[PDB]
Amino acid sequence: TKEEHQKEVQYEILQ
Amino acid sequence: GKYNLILSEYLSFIYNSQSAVQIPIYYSSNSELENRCIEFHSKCLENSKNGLSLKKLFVEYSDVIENATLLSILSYSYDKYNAVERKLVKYAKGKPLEADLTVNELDYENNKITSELFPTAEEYTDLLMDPAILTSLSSNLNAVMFWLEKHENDVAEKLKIYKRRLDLFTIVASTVNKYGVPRHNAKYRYEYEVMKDKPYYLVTWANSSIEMLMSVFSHEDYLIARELIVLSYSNRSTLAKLVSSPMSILVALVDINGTFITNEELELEFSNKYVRAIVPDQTFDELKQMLDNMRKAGLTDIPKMIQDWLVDCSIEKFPLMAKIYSWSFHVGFRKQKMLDAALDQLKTEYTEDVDDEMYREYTMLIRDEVVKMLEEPVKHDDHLLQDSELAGLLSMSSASNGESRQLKFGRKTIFSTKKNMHVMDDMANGRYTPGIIPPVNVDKPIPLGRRDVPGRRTRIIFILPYEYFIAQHAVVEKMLIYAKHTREYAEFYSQSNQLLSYGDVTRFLSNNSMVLYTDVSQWDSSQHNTQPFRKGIIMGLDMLANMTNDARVIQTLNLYKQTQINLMDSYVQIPDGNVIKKIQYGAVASGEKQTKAANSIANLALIKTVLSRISNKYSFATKIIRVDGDDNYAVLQFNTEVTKQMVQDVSNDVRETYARMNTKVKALVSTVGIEIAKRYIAGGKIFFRAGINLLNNEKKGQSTQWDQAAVLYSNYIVNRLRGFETDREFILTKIMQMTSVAITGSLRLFPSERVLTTNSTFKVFDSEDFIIEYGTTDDEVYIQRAFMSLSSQKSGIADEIAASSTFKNYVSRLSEQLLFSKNNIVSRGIALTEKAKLNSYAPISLEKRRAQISALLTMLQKPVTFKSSKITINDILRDIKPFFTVNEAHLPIQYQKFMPTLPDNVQYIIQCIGSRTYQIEDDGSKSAISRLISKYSVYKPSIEELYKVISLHENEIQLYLISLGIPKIDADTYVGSKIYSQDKYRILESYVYNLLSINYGCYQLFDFNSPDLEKLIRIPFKGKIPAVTFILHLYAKLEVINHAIKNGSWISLFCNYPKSEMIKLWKKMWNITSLRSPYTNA
Amino acid sequence: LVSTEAQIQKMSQDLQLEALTIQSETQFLTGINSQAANDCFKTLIAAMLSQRTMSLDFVTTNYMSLISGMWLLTVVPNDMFIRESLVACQLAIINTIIY
Amino acid sequence: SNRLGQLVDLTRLLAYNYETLMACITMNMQHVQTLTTEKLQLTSVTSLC
Amino acid sequence: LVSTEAQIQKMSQDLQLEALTIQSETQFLTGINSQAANDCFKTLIAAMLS
Amino acid sequence: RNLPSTARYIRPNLLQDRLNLHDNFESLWDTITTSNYILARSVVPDLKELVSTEAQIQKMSQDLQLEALTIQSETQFLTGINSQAANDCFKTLIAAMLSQRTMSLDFVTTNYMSLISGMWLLTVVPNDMFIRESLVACQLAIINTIIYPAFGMQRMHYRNGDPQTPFQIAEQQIQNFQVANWLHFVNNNQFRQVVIDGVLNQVLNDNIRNGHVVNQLMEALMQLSRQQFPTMPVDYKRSIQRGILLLSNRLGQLVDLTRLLAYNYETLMACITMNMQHVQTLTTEKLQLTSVTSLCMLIGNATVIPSPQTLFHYYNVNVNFHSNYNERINDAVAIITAANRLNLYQKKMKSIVEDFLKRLQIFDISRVPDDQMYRLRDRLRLLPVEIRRLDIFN
Amino acid sequence: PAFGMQRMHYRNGDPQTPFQIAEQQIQNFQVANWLHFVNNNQFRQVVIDGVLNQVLNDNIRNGHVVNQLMEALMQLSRQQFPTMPVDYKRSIQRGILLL
RNA sequence: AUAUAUAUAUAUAUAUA
RNA sequence: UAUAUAUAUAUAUAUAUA
Ligand SMILES: Nc1nc2c(ncn2[C@@H]2O[C@H](COP(=O)(O)OP(=O)(O)OP(=O)(O)O)[C@@H](O)[C@H]2O)c(=O)[nH]1
Ligand SMILES: O=c1ccn([C@@H]2O[C@H](COP(=O)(O)OP(=O)(O)OP(=O)(O)O)[C@@H](O)[C@H]2O)c(=O)[nH]1
Repeated sequence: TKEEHQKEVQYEILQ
Repeated sequence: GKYNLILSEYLSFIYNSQSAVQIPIYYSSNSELENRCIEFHSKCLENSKNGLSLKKLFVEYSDVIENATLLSILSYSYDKYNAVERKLVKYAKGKPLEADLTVNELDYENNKITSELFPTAEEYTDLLMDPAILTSLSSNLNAVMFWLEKHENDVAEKLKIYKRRLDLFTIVASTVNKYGVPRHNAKYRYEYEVMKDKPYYLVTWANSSIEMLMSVFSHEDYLIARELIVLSYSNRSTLAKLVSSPMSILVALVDINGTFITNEELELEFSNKYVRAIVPDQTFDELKQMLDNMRKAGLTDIPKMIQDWLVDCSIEKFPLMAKIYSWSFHVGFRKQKMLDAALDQLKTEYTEDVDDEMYREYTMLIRDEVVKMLEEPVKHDDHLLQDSELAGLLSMSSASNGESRQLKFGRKTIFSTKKNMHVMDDMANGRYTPGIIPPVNVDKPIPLGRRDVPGRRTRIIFILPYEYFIAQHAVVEKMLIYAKHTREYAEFYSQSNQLLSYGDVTRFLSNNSMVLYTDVSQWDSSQHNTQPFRKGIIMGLDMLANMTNDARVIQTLNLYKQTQINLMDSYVQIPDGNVIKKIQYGAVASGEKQTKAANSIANLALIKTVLSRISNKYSFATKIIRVDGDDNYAVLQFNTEVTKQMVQDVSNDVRETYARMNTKVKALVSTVGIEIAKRYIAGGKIFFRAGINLLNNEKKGQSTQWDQAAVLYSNYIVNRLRGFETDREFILTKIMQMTSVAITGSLRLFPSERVLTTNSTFKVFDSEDFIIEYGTTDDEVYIQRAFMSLSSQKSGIADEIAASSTFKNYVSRLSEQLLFSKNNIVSRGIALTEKAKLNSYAPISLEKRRAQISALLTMLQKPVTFKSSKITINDILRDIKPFFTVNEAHLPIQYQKFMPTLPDNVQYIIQCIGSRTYQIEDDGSKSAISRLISKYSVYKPSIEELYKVISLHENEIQLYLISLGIPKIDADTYVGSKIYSQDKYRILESYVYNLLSINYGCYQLFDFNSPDLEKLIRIPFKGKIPAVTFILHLYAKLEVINHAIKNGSWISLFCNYPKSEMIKLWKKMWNITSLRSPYTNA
Repeated sequence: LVSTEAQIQKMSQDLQLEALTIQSETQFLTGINSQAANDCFKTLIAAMLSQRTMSLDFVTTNYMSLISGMWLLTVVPNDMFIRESLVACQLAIINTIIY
Repeated sequence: SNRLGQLVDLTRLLAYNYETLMACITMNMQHVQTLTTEKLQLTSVTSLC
Repeated sequence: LVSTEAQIQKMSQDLQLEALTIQSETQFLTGINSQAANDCFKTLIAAMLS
Repeated sequence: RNLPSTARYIRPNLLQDRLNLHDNFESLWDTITTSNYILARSVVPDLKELVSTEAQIQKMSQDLQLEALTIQSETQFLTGINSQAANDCFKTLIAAMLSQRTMSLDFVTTNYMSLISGMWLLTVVPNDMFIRESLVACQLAIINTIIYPAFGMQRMHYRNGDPQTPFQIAEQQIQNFQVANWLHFVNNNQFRQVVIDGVLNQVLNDNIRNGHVVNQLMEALMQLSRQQFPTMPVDYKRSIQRGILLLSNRLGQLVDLTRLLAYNYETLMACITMNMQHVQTLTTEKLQLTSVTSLCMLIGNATVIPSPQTLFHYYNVNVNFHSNYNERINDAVAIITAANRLNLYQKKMKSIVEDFLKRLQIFDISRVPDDQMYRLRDRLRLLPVEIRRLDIFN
Repeated sequence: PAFGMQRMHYRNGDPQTPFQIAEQQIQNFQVANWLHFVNNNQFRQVVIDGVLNQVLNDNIRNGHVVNQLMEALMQLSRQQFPTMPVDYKRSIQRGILLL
């Protein structure tokens, strides 16, 4: 599994 | 030469008897050394006639061995029984492979004993297992055992190549020896009486296995060839697709560091962009299920290689993953029965609950594309649509028709199926209607044919009647012209080089972009192709019947509409047992003229709709939609950077929306690379398929062994450039058996290196790989004229048919329809086209080629004495060659390599002078008559006929031009301006640019106009004699590359070609052809 | 509703995006289906009943999605949209159509 | 602009299906800026017009 | 441009008798045909009348 | 989304380089701007929609009146007009300006088209950026071929190492006005150092952003094709009066190419954060002068402009490198200061600068000696340590 | 190039067509009299027999416009072409004389 | 006693009582 | 004092592709 994108990880700290 | 040394050790291996002798035959260009060659060849025939040796004779005639070149080697072998099995038990050490039975879903495709798979003798069809190559298994086992004794004593590195090609031979030899080597007939067809006890698929297994173990070089190759040789004995069906499965997924994992690119007008640039590879978690769950289907199939050394690569995901080790995908297609073809291939293809599930709101937009987008392709050649009444009956018939493909008809041509009656031979019969008996096309319905259905793919399930194909070609030729020839001027259809990106054509994939790839490549599971027999594809085209010919005004452009456009009404319901005629089964099949017909020009319409107009429905959720901006039949991609450029969720939610919205039109698909998206054709863009480096079966053909051909030995080598050089290294000592061993010819009983004739590698009709293999070498030495240009003298042969079948009352009634009915005049320079010019068109018939071209080779045997058993002063290509280069001065020069490595699978001696040329930037078009000028005839009439004359016209009178050129259909004021503006006089110097110069090839198997990859090849080539310039200037800068640019491939070093030429030798060569370049040039030497 | 086969053939022949001066991209007419017009009716009432701030999304290289943006701003009240998109749609209309 | 007569008739509908659905609202309709926004595509607005 | 089909036969049987070959008095150019003069005469008139 | 009131972010310390690594550190500046030359080369957008070079060489043969085929090695005008070297010259002209990596021209003197199109580099790119042993041999080759055989004067008696460039001499020795107004712009074309938004970046002149400098050039070399060439033959005139007119016919496209390069260099200049400095480097990234001819007469009508997710990535990597550079200074000055103040007289500070050249990803340890590593400590020892590290050592 | 003037910078979308901007910039009289006819060649909307149809200009039905063009195409052929080389002058003067 | 459709590139070969 | 113009020959076989 690759490292997650920086965009999808920082909507997840919000959500 | 190296090939002659492999010859004299192949004779000492296969004939280990004291009764055996070898007689070399020699020839020379010298008249003195020819009489040295006649006396030597005579004495070795008298001394070896009665038991006298040759060691006392080779010293006495050592003036001819070291100076003249070898012509052939005669072989005396008084061996009654083939000694294959006597030396097979030496290698038959291992345990024999027992076949498995639970691995296939059918019965005939399982590996059972043929006595149990076919109960009696009469129902034995070998066409499931037949290799259809003109070699045998008994000759293949002698080609490996010759190699396994030459390389027995080896050094510590080359031993491990020999050792890995031996433990893989004990798997083969201990299975063949258990049942015995099968004995073939003289037609290389394995009969039933020999395959009674042998297991079925033993010949096509051991032929595909021997091809593998002559490619095992490294230990990464041995683990693949160990787990494919053992498994391809068990499952002939599933194995080729399970290994070749994840390469469609694995192309999306590698990052892009520096990639190639092609700009809009197709030319090559280099880009440096860094794009991440973004794959969701549902790709690594779809890859684990592709690696568990490879573990249930038994193989365990391949997914250990892939799972040791998934932790890297790097382009440095991707040549290992492209090797695994390419070794999968070498297991052999998947041939199955004609009934089970159709009835599994013609079975499909339609549904009336399809979204009809999406079809009325899909029908309209086909309508607005057919009108868009023919709005210009119909509003202006074009010269080819007005002659659709003739331009479809005069240029008629002669491959096959549906049925076998008893054709009678004068006296000699023949059973033929060729398509232009059916036209000649029906135009003679009057049963040929021009405007009526026959209905393919429940009465008179469509016959079937098959095409076999090395890894895919056996597909069917449709053979329509010839009246469905004349109706569809003129309209679809106007749709291929628009497909070469549109950026979407993939007839545009179709060049010689592969970096230029498939390099527009990586133009819009960035980190805000998403590429989308989808392959429909079957493009034929889809729901969206039966009704909404025909009725979109029939509507497009209603709006085009209002564009024009003629009674003849409407009538050809009411025939191309009538072939779509008749194909909306269709029936296929497939027999089984004794019953004939008529299956209804209203879908698209792969096999029309329409099958590629309307698979680029119906798939562009489909994906223009499925890209519209996914824009309700993600707002993007599409950049290119390239479509090639089924295989298409479409780049989408977004607003944000593409993340792991926009990739997953587009792949779930293109797959589901395609399912709303009842089209079953898998939809793959990536940001780095696709798999559009079998050519794979991965990480900014194009990777190819590299699977061509050497020792297995899909069907038996119309060719002999001397031509099938050329396609064994031509399938090897393509296999080597694409990254599958087969041993050259095995390919050369397989040419010494195919080019074998048996003169009498117990006497075989073997040609030397100079008969096979020379540039003539009888060419098999090049001396050193990847390059053409025109031999300028006097012993090699002299034998080229000896081979160019017997290439003109006549076949008795084609001259018994050309003088019949039927073939003359076809030319006179075709010459009357074309020209409204009397002239015989076209009737003698049309009849020379259909005599040339009848070479597609099998016993005509076989009696051409067998009269080439049986006349070569009279030339090879004797020293050649044929002296002729013909100007050849190899005689032009004898006059240029002494004026070259070489000097060693250093040249750095500047440009980047774009294909990593290339060999080292080719990749060093690309890294120094660069991959090709643009396709060079230097074909001179077409003559001004052929722009005047091809614009009015649809008759395209040969350039040896337009020179015959010019040399006629002034008043006989004008009669010829008015004959074709040209008006009077146009021919009298031609003839009166005396531009027929200027066209003598444009026909004769059109044979110069035709001569030497900058394209080949290998020469397409390099950049010939590079500023690093123009630095080494230093030729002074002369303003006049333009023809000589081209052939100097082309032969100089080829001589440096032909040196830099063989030795890895660069040389720099200097050709101070004098003015007195240019004008001698200017008339040699104009006198290659057999027509009257005004300037000759003597 | 108006049939999709009708409105697209009037919209793709009045715009004529294929015969434009730019040929660096394949231009066709996107998103004029009967599922988005049925979805913009649901969103534009339910994000207005429950006071949930809508947000705009588009590509500014086409203008047929931007001319119809003028109808969106004149009916849906401007305090509904999140301000950094209401700006980036009003500025996108002004710098390419109005000014 | 040529679609005027069928677009006066859309906002009469878009503000009537809002007007009588708002009568079935018992909770207070307070208006503040929320964190997560329901995204609206302008390619889906050029379909409704 | 235009004439009937039989007049081509009527002009071929006397062409060798009456040598009139440069009566048309034009300098030829590549890309010049009479099927485009007949075409451009029709797409200049019929694009004006409609 | 609009972030709530309780969302915080970590501000990275982007303050310009405190070692002055361009000052006497000649080998470390060679590979700290090779690193910024490769990164800027992967961002500058690549030319799509060029004029096809088959339809451009075959129009360049109808104009020069050469029977020159597509495959003939025409070393006088038509060599090396590729398209791979058209995007390449666009990239190594933009990305060499963004990293201040000095180029080095490579050409052949007997190729008169690479000297006509070589007159366009010096009127756009400031001549303090080409290396001087290759700028002088290109300015002299233009003078002794195209300009001094125009007015018939003596060919230039130029000696090696003369402290005036051959355009700086031939504006005094020449008498014309249109080709001494252009030839004064070349001698006085320089980057203008302005500190904008905290960083120092070197903008171009405003007459190169407009493209008006080409209108100072195609007014100059239009007049140069009107001269008689008295000392030269008839054929040497009509060879290069035809060659200099291939470029004056492209005045429409060259005034659009100077606006494209100067705009593609503007918006990429905004995305950098390290203080760019104009100091001559050791190793020069070579620019073939044939590639400028492949750019001047192969482009047309198609604007390329960098899409902002390659500006937001070229910016987010010049913050991540510039904040890794600054928080490795502060991790190393905090050890050097806290070792001298703790009186560690028996410890040598080679190892704690060897870590500093190692955590910076681009340098290598097996190249730098023990004299370019102790001289570096002598600069780090004089810096003031960070406040969060000073209040915790005190 | 016939008059040796500098070739015009014609930007995209200028409101003046480049014959309407080259009758002001040219200083001849006979090729500035043909460029005035092309800039003011218009249909003349007259109603005839109750049917409004657009008759041509009266000089075009006569043929006199060709005697305005070939009077202007002759002065342009007797010019020197000062900037351009001689073979470019020979390539037009061979082609402008076939007309 | 004898079955192999269509298109696109590429290469080889051929024209004659 | 003067150094011409112009982009899709045909047929069969062979391989790559659809
Ligand atoms: N006779 C014959 N020999 C072949 C054939 N194909 C290959 N060979 C050669 O013959 C050798 C094997 O022996 P056989 O095939 O039995 O040929 P042979 O020695 O002439 O014996 P016979 O076939 O009985 O005439 C191989 O090494 C091949 O070089 C074939 O079709 N017929
Ligand atoms: O010999 C051929 C091969 C292909 N075709 C045409 O090309 C189309 C696409 O050819 P594909 O090989 O892509 O078809 P497919 O999608 O059915 O393949 P699989 O996924 O099952 O592997 C076919 O459906 C047919 O129209 C031919 O007409 N002839």
